[PDB]
Amino acid sequence: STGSATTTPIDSLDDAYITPVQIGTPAQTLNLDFDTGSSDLWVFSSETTASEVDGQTIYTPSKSTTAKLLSGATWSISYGDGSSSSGDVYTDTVSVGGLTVTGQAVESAKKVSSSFTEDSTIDGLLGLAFSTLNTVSPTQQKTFFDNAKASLDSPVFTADLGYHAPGTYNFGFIDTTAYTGSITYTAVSTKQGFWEWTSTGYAVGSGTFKSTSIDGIADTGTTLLYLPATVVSAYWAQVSGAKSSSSVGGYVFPCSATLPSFTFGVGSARIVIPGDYIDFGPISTGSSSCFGGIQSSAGIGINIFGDVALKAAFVVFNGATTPTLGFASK
Repeated sequence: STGSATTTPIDSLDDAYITPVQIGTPAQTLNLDFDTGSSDLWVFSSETTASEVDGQTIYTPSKSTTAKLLSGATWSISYGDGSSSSGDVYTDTVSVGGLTVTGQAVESAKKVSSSFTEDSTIDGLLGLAFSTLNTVSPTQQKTFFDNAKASLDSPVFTADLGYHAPGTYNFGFIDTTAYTGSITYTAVSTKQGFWEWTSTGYAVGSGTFKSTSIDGIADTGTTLLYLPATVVSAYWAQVSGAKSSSSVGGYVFPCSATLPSFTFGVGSARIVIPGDYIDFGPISTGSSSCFGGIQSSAGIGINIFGDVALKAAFVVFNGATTPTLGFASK
C-alpha cells in the first residue's frame, strides 16, 4: 500500500504545516501537524475542556462506530517550546492520503496548553518519530507509521514541504519526479527516539564550506533551524544590523535586509536554503525588526533541522530495520 497527502502552511510565514487526516467511521477529518520530532497522535476532541477549544475541529469518539476506549490508558506530553497536552486514549481507524491503519491509538485531549487553544488551525499532532517516545501509559502505543510499515510497498515516508506553498507527505514510496539530482542517504541514531543524524558542515551565502560535524534531528514539527551558537553567529554576521535580542528571544534583523542563503552538508552533498526562507517577518505587527529563521540551539541541548531546513529538500525517512535519512535538492 501507499498514501499521499498534501500538507499546507497554516499562515503566510510557514509557521507550521497541516495535513488532513481521516479518523473514525464515518470519517472525521482533522487537520494535524505531522511531527517527526514526537510520537503521539493526539487530537482536540469532545473531551477537551470547553474553554480550551477555540475554533479547532474536534474528534468525537462516540460518533465513530469503530472507536474503542483503550481502558486505563492516559497520555501527557510536554514539547520543547513549553506547550503541552494530555488526556485518554481510543483506538480507531485512521487514514492519511488513502493509507489506512486500523486500531491506531488516537489520543484524545482532555487538556491543552494555551498555545494550542490560541491556534485555531491545528486540530492535533501526528507523531512520526520513533515509537519509543510515545507517552501512552501504562502500555506504550505505536505511531501511525510504525503501524502502517509492514503494509507499505517500501518502509519509508517522505516530507516535501513547500516554501509559502503546499507540499506533500508520501507513505510507502519515493516519488522520483519530486526532486532533482540524486538522494544522498546518511546514518541515523535512534537512541534518543529521534531521526538524529550528523550534517557534514555549512556555508553562509557564497562563502566557503566549513567541514564540521553537526549532530541534530530532522524535525518537521519545529518551525526554525536551531544550530550551534558559533554557526548562527557566523550567519547573522553577514546581515547588516542583525543582533541577538534577549528581550525578543533570538536573532532579529532589519526587515529591509536581503538575507544570504545557508547551505548544510549531507555527506558530500549540499542543500541550499535560500535567504528568503530565513525571514519570519516583523517581531510584532508594524515593526521594522524581523525575526530570524536560524537561531541558536544553545540551551535546547540538541540541534534541530526544522522546517526552514527541511523545506529546502526532499527528505526520505527510511524506516528499514536500520533506519536512515535521505536528502535531495528539489
